[PDB]
Amino acid sequence: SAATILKQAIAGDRSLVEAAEAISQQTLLRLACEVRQVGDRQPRFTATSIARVDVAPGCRLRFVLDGSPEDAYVTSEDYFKRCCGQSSYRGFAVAVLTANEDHVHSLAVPPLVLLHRFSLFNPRDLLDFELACLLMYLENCPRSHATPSTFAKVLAWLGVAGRRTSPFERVRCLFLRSCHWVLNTLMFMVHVKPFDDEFVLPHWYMARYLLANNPPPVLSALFCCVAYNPAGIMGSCWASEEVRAPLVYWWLSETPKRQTSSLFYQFCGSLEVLFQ
Amino acid sequence: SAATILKQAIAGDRSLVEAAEAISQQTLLRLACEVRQVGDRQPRFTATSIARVDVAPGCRLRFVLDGSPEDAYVTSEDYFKRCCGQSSYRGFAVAVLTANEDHVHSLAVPPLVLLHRFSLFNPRDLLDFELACLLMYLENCPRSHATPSTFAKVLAWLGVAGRRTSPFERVRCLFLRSCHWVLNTLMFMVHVKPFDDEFVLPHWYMARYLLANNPPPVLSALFCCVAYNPAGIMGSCWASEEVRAPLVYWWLSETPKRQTSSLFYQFCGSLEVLFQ
Amino acid sequence: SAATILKQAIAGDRSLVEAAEAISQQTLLRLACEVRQVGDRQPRFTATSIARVDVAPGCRLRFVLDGSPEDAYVTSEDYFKRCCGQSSYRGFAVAVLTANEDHVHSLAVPPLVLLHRFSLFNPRDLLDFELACLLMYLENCPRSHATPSTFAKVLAWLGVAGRRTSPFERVRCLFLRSCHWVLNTLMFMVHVKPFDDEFVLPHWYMARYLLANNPPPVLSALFCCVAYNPAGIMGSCWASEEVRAPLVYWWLSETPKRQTSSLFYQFCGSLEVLFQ
Amino acid sequence: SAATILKQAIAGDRSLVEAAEAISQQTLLRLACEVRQVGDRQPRFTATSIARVDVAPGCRLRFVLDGSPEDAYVTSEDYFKRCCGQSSYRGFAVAVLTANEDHVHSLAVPPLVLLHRFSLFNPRDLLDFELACLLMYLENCPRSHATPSTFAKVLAWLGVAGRRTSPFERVRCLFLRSCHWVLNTLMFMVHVKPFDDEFVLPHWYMARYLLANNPPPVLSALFCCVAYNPAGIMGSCWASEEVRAPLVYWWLSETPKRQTSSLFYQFCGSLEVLFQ
Amino acid sequence: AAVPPSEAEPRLQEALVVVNALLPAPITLDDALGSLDDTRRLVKARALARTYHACMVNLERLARHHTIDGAVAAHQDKMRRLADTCMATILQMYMS
Amino acid sequence: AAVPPSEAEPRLQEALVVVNALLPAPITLDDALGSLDDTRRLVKARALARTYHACMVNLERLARHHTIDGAVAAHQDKMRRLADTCMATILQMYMS
Amino acid sequence: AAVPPSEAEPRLQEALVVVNALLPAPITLDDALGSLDDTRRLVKARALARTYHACMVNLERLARHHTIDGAVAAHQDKMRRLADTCMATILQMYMS
Amino acid sequence: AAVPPSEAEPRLQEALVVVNALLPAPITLDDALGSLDDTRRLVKARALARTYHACMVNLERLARHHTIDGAVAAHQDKMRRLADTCMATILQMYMS
Ligand SMILES: [Cl-]
Ligand SMILES: [Cl-]
Ligand SMILES: [Cl-]
Ligand SMILES: [Cl-]
Repeated sequence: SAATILKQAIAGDRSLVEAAEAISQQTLLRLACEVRQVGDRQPRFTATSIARVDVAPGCRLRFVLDGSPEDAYVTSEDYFKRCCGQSSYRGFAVAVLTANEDHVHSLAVPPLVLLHRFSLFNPRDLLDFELACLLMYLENCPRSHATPSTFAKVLAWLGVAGRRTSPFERVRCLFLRSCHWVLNTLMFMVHVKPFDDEFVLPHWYMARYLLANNPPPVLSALFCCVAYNPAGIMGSCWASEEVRAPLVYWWLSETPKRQTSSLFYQFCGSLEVLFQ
Repeated sequence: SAATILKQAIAGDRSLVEAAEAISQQTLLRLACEVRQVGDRQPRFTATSIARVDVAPGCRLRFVLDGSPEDAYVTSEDYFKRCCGQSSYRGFAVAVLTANEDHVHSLAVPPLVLLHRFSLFNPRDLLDFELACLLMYLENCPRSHATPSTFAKVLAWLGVAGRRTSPFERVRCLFLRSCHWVLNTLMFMVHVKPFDDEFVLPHWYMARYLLANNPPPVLSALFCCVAYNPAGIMGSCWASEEVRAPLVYWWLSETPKRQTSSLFYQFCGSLEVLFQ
Repeated sequence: SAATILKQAIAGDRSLVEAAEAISQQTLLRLACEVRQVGDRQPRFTATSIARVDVAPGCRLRFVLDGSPEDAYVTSEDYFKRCCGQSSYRGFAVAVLTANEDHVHSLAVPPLVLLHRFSLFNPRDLLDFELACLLMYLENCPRSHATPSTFAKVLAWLGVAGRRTSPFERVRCLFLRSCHWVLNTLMFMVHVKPFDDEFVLPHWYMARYLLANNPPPVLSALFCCVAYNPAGIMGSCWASEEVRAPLVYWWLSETPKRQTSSLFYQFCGSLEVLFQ
Repeated sequence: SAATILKQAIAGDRSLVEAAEAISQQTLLRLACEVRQVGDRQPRFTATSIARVDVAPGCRLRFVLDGSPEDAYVTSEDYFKRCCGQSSYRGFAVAVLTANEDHVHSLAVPPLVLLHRFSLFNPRDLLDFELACLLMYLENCPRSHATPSTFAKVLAWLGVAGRRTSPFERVRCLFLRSCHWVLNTLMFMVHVKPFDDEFVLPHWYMARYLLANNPPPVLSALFCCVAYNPAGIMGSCWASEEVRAPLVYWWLSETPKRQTSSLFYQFCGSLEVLFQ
Repeated sequence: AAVPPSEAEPRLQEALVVVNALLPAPITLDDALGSLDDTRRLVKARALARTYHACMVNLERLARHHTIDGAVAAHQDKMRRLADTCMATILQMYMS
Repeated sequence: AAVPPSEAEPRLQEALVVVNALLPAPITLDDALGSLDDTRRLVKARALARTYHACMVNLERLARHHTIDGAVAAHQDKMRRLADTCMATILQMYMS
Repeated sequence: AAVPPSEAEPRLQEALVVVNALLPAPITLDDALGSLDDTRRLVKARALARTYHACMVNLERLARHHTIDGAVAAHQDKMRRLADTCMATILQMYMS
Repeated sequence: AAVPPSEAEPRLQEALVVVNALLPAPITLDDALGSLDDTRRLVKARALARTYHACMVNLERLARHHTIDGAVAAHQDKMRRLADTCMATILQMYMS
């Protein structure tokens, strides 16, 4: 596989940093949801918590929560404090995928394999919380809110968040590119020119054309306690029982959970080499 | 041990890649079986699920399942979907061994050591599922199906599967060579010239001659909820209680299980070295 | 991040050893307490066990335990033996932080993140036990014992302990610098010139001035079974429920606990490299 | 610490291999015992199983088991098969130490630290089983069997076992040197010249002289379901409750028990390095 | 066999090392390279999905704007055949 | 494709290696570098906390030691404004 | 004792690294090398198993095709002794 | 800022690596070096334990083989003082 990276770097005249970035850019997080559980009772997976997103004058995120009046915004900071103060709140569940695995109405990941793709995210600060909140919002965003104004505000905020983030902050970068994949695919699905067509999920690009109107079964066949928005344009993978049953089974398992903040192995230390 | 590899590479005039391949080729998977468990009830280990194997015109595997009519084939894809859709289905259990450990009617691995050789395989795609299915079939194949026609079809399919696989796909390679060991030993045991006599399990080569007819006890002594084919030529290791009790005990243990897809440690990442 | 170390080493003309030490010096242990649990009953976390500390002629630590007469000292060795002989004694719980996270009346670490910062310390020898005892004493030390005499004795003992310690004894070094952070901050909080003002916790330096008398809410907002000294000058982080509930929840969890003595990964062994 | 190895290699004019061997030779296994447990009932730790040891004409070990007639020997192979066939048999428990930690009537390892020194050994073959049996025998050997004849037979067998073993068989080497430490210390304790006085445990060398007859308390103070031989010369560490309670607690609390065969981390594989 | 330091002096080299995984666990390098290859093939396949869509729009235009006159039917047959060809090529790429 | 040893002889290099983490788990290099940066900014900010404290002491001195005479009120206004300026700068650093 | 960068400038080297285990866990290099050695000895031992088999076929031929005539008994003794020799050599290799 | 391969061609180096821990887990290099140092100090201290033992044997010989004659008492005092000196030195090494 290193010989493949070398061949790709030379063939495209891309530095090794650029060649590695093209490979890592194929990964994203999907199925973002808040986990709530009272003791050992039945857990709840909610992806509908944020109904609307807006950007404050000082480029800070503000939200309209599910069930709240249309123009009753809460700062992302106040929502972060409220969640941290809830004893039932366990963080966000997310599934790690490669772009080729998202097949629009299904995931090309068998349910027993998907079990091993989930991780639990406990936001370390406000920016982490905002990124998880934004990913979840974008995946569940209905047609009514998928507008040029929303797209412009989201991109501007992602631009500011991106400038604050270094490529060595691997988890923040993962959430940031996941937002870019979901955002650009959402724009494409509502027949709006994406900001970056390289960030339209590849099977979604095909599905918009192939499933447009009364598709033949042969084309539809290529694509096929959990609260998600049924009108969410980017959330159609949630409909699959082969997606929801592994999420619940992953949660219920007594085996310790992988932490999203630990997805990227790191070592920093001294190396001493002794030889004759 | 690295000095041993160096000595072997020079002595045989084999490149380091060839010397390493000769060492890794000594490893194989055995005791392939499907695991089914309803909640926390008694588990079931089935190695008899596939009664017959045939290759389709487009070199895809098709199976006659146990209990189904003689010529009632199911595609490997339909059997993969059926298993993925079964809530009781847990994947395949396999035991990792070196070729010198398979002693025909026993394994030269103490039961408490064998406990640590099992891993659970959750096929990542169709090819993975077909490989596990084929290994399990070959181990349980009776005399009636151990024919030149079956041998030719199996080799042709393995050839196509092999060309699709790179040596960096460690797990696929492991299942592929396991099929070659079981296939060539099976051919040898039915007195048919193997395709590759280097792939006849070494103790099986000795046992066919030494245990041919009314062997003396001194020669027999060298070799000695689980459904397996009692008429399976390559499945004689299954008869041993020192093989079946560790499989069941391994499954019931509350300690997390090793995933077959994780048998080969991998790291890919950046290395930065700072020195004065 | 290695390019950042290189830039810092050059810009400050600090060797790589000095540049790495400046980075590692930002880490410390806080919330030191003794853990006692009789079987599976309610655990007890005690940070008040040591009322007074004194240095013996041969520079060995002596303690006046809580509830004992004012001048009734026990040797650190006798207290180590007593704890080792108590069946309910489980060692010391400590939380690992960076200096920027200690916000005086709170920790800038969300409760679900703090859960992953605790480790259990089982002193390997007397010096280890003395260091954990001293850290806990300093964090809970009231105004009455925060005197120049106590400061001089503590610094002299830390100097002797420091000379006995190598920078490769990572855990001992961690406890030693944690004592220096808590000691120098304590001196600063009682309006006594610290021995090293670089070891005054940075938010504590700000809080002493900003919260001096009737602070405005806007300034107070920047800072906000468990027995701790409520009169302990350096123990104000203990008052927060977002500190104590994670400690108890971390303890009660069935997931195996991280050992403080294992915080720093180590490998020592042979490396053989074979190539053509 | 690598600078220490370099200084030691140069100062003693010892190769790096010799310098590393002197360091690793300080480690040994102690407290060897067989573990038996019927389901989840009370476990049994037995170090008394082998009453006598003898070497067969073909230099194979034979044993007189506890409770069997004085001259009723069983081959090591027959005892290995009997143990492998017992469903209650769990293998051998052993504690890893450095030579300076064995203080004759106590171990200089606190009970909560000792908990983390135990590992479970499941002999991989006959030689592994014989080594564990021999270590356990030597630790529990009474005065009556600590004779020149026994010493000669044990050394001759260890010599043959040593010639069969390479230094990269880390676990076999660990059991072999543990036998040499226990054997040479045993000879010294019965006032017989050891084969190698460098293999007399250092605190035992001091204790034989200092505790010879009516020792003063000040000298005695330097040294202080489990079946062990109370007349076992090398087994005096077993008398301590600070040794036995951690063994039992480790058996009932340590969820993923460390395997003695995995004590020495190993990696073998390909390394690819890409750079500009 | 051992060469003493007096004959071959040992060397000690020291460094600070920083190691970071490229990909989030449990994603392997093979997984991400396979995804990059699939994505590049699917980006090329956009031409086929666009062509299929143009055929389907032409079929809708023919049905909305409109016997012994076979002209409309001849146009519909041409669009149906080209869409079938696009569909066949897409299916071959998906079902390899 | 393989090059045999007879054409390109393999080399074997051996060493003793010692590896030690710089930081206690789960603290990352980014966490400790971020802390070093925050600490350096907060060490510089000590000047602001000291200046605010000076204003507050001056306000206490003015209130303790003491109408158509606006002198004391003019001094109090100056100290209140400078303390507000220090407070605003500290808040901007904390709430970025 | 520390050498500042101004006297010995630090160097930073960067690479992308790919590491892959050769063998499936928990199989060790010693296990696989021991298996390769056993297999090579057992491949050589095929000659002994084949010779033993030839003796046994000759014994069957002698018993099927057939006293003061000791010819058959003399042939059977020769085949029994050679098979015993083969058997003894195989047992020595297995039971070392 | 990125340098393309056309300006600085990448290099790929490949090797087979074998890594083995020197010590059994959880024993650290510091633990084993500390043990080697303690053992070397205790091997030197054998002289003190042997001297103490000689004083104790001399005391037994004096008591077994035997007033205004203080000769035996003078010998016992000398042996008791030397044993005390040995004991004091051993205790200082143990209780540092
Ligand atoms: Cl990050
Ligand atoms: Cl693979
Ligand atoms: Cl340490
Ligand atoms: Cl070994």
